[PDB]
Amino acid sequence: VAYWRQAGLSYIRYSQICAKAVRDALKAEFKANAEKTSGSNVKIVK
Amino acid sequence: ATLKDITRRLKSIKNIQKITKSMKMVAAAKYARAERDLKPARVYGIGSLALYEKADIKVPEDKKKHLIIGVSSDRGLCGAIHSSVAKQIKSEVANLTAAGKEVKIVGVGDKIRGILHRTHSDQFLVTFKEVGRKPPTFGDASVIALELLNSGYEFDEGSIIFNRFRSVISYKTEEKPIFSLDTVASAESMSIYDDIDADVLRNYQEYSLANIIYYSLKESTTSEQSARMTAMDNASKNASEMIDKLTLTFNRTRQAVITKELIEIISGAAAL
Amino acid sequence: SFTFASPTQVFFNGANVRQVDVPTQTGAFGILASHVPTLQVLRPGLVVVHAEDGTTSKYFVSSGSVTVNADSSVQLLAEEAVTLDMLDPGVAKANLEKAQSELLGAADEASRAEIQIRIEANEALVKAL
Amino acid sequence: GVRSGAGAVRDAGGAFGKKEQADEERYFRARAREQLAALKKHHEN
Repeated sequence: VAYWRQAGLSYIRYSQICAKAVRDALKAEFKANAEKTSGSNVKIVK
Repeated sequence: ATLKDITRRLKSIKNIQKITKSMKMVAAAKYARAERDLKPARVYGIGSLALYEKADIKVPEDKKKHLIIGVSSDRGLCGAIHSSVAKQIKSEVANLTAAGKEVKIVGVGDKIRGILHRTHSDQFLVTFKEVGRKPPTFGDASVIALELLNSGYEFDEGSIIFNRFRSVISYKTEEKPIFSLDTVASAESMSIYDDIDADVLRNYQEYSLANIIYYSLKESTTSEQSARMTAMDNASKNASEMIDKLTLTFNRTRQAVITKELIEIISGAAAL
Repeated sequence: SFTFASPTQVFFNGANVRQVDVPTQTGAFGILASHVPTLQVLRPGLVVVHAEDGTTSKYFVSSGSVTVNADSSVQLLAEEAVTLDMLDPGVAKANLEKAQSELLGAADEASRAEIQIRIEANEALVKAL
Repeated sequence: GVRSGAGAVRDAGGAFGKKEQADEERYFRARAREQLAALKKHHEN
């Protein structure tokens, strides 16, 4: 339990946020690898 | 048939052969990339599953709910990959429903949705698409796990089905259990493990779910690319065989046409 | 037996480093090749890997899992683990100050908690850098 | 030497030509439906 947990934020969202922060921390030289790791391909069917 | 029909069919089959060979080369390149990317993913998945490998984490008894994760792609022409995973998920659904357990299925591949929607339409929980068009990555798996938790289906017991890559020609449709429930995570082995708590173990289990989803996605994409290459190669071979047969037929028809027209001309000249 | 690898890159596989410190969600922990088996959730921070040899390694990691079993096999799984050099200290400070500025922007408790995750990650990044 | 050209699959009028025509029609019917929905939503404005 923390400020994020038990307040509407899933731990997966926590991981996404910290991973995005780390990727943004990377310089533009290594930004291509960060974009490669970032997966936005999967969409939703409902 | 006539000369024109043979020519049309032969040209169409030639074009089909060229397209199949080009797709075979494309699938070979994608298979090489997936094979390169699989090794870190393989290590990551083995590490994620190591905790449950070294602990006898087994479901105690019957559970009302059960989620089945059928990992597949949207593209076709993959041979029996989607067929095998669909057969496996159907068998598992029937077996678990025979015990009176509520069965829900999540399919990351539109092909799985199409195959199972004729019968298992209601059991679909959340369907995903655009899988296999680009190499899978941990972001997509994280999104899938996030919406799986957000779906509101608190499955006490879970499992995942995917086609594990064994070799360039061989693959195995493997089933891996998922103990996403916090209570089922706690067992006799967790007594030895320190700082287990409840929330920490819950977050760890969610992250392990994301990790196994990512590992299954990588294995499935490697298997799909290998099978795509093999199927395109077989299609190209069949097209080439048909091409040579039709070429022989076309030569026979061309010679027959020439002979017939010359015979008509000669008969007309002689009857004059 | 240290198993450290991101979803994309591999750092250590069965390495006998015998000393690893992880930024756990609850705090900090130290592996000593005999540490009590436990499962630890990673927190925005840096994993300073201390090999058996005198040399050490410093990698800033995202959230993840620290799985140390009864044996020495530790499977450290970090979502975004990179060395400190690839990062930018100036961009680090800029992101930290912008996130501090935008912390109050998110009226929702969950969204403000998310921005708090952001500021915490940036603060750990600043301390590492 | 006998050769081929571009767009010879539909010229033969075999199974593959009809398959391609049906696939194109089914895809573009959905695309036309989506475009009509978007145009109606725009025209409501």
